Amino acid sequence: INAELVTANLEAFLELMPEMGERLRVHRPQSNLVVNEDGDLDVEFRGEFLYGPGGRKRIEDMATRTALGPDHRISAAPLVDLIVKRFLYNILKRATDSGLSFLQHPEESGGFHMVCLGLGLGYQLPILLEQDNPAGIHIVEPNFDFLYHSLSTVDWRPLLETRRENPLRLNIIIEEEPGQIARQLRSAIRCCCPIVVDWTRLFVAYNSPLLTAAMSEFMRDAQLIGIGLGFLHDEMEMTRASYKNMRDGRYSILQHSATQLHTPVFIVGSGPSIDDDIEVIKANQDRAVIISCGTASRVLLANGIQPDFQMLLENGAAPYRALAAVHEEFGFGSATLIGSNTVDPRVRDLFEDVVYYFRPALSSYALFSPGIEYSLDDSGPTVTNTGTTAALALGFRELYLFGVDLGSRNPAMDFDAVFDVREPGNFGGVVYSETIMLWTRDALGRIIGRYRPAANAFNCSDGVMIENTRPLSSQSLRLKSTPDMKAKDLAKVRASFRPGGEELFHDRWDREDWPRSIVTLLGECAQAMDDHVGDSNRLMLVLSEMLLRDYKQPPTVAQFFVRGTLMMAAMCYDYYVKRVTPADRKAEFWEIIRDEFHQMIRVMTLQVEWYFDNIEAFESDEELFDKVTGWD
Ligand SMILES: [Cl-]
Ligand SMILES: [Cl-]
Repeated sequence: INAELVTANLEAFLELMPEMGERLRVHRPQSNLVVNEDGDLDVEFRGEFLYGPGGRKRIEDMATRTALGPDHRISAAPLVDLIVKRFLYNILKRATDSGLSFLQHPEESGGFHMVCLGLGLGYQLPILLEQDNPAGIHIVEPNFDFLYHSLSTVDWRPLLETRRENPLRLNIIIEEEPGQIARQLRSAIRCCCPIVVDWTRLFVAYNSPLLTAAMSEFMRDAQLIGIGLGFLHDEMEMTRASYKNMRDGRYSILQHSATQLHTPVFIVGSGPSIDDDIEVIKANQDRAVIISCGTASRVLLANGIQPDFQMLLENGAAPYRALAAVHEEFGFGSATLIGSNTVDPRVRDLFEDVVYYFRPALSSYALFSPGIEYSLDDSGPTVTNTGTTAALALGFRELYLFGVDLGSRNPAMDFDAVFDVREPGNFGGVVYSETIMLWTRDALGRIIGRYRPAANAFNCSDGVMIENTRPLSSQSLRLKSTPDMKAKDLAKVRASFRPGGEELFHDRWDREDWPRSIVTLLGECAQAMDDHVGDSNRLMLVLSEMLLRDYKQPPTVAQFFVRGTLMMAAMCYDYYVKRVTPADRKAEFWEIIRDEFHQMIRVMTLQVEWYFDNIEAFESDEELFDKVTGWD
């Protein structure tokens, strides 16, 4: 049926979405494409019809009727760093001063992304496309037969043609599991253009509990997809920390070990259940490696327990000041510090010896990492993750967790926030835990899982149950190790630390003119705004291509420096331009956006040049932060 259209569509898939095309070419559907009484094409299977009589008209009327209502749209309000704050404040102030105001919801159809939960035979598509003209089109269709039969009914070539320059603009997701649908949708938005989800059209093609739930999930998920890009000033701090950490002096670099060490390791967090296990840790410290995670050092040292390693994840003066207070009160003895390359440079002074690992997904990683083998996965979100992943990377396999509680044992309102969720406890029952602690818990289980079955992890903490660990009362702990074995295994660890000289610093730093790259990138974004002011989707496509595109090659230092700030600015103006009234004065607001976007890029340009000129001279993170903050 419609053989010319079928052939023409099959050709387009084979050309522009080949794997899907190949699958369509050999597919033998179980369902039947039939002409119903209304003369519309329909899908029959065991006497059941997808559309049934008047089904086409119903679905088409829904697409027509839902062009403007907020119920069938993502509505993400815009609240961010100081630069975007200034930008946003200015565009709004200039607009309101000029007599413009902002509707709660847009009065226009539009939005960058369109999400179809279900395709069916695609009767809705022509209408939705004409209304919104989306740049990103994401179709979820659990039943491959429907896509196959849609070759008879949809004009697929103009859709597939959008993949020519950028294949991420059209995604067809053939999945039946809610979990997979959710992951793929998130990934489709995230990879195409995560930041402008505002006013995304949502449409369910046919009735399905699966499709309905996926839409609800996506609506909750949509706001979070474009989060997490680092802001200019934080990237300045990360790179300054790393610069200072590697410039001078003795330090070493962490390296993954191919072989296993048999000395057990005790990973110690700051959970209060530690007081039950202090004596056991003390009685065994001679034959186990003690990894102290952040503030855990206080309780170990006050009880005469010497950490072998002290872990630090966080950047910033506050984590440093906490560590310094512990050093001042007890001293750190012979402990080696294992920290992220972005920890406060003054942390070095507190320790005889310092080893760095390279924390990924930051400007400091791209600029200073000598390679993937010197970084850690799942080193976050907290320092307990850092110690666990560091231990596994170094070769330790028998692990004991202490003070890794990540919650407290179970001991008509006005202020009604929920502070805690009930979770199964390591020693059974229930413990109350917060969201940050569950992420920490999940990262621990996940890293430990990647080293099983060689990894054997015991949790002696009276807190939450952690996957891939076995509960163990510290009274039942019996080790097979000796002090000699421990000394042997520390010698192996120590021998694996690659020393860091100035050679490494210069190799990394001198290979590119950093401020020049950044200023060049900024110039290209300014120019993009001038060339595409007024054309939301094209402008966003152009900025995304310049700033994101993480898959093809890793992000450059320049991209890490500016993408978070510029994309958040884009998110802000994109939200307000769709809502500006009077509608016939929209171009005036576009001019405001263009001009302020330039002023923002100018301020960023000057900050970058000033920052690189003085990167060495800043006495601390707080000096740097105070000065960019006070930028007049
Ligand atoms: Cl081995
Ligand atoms: Cl309980």
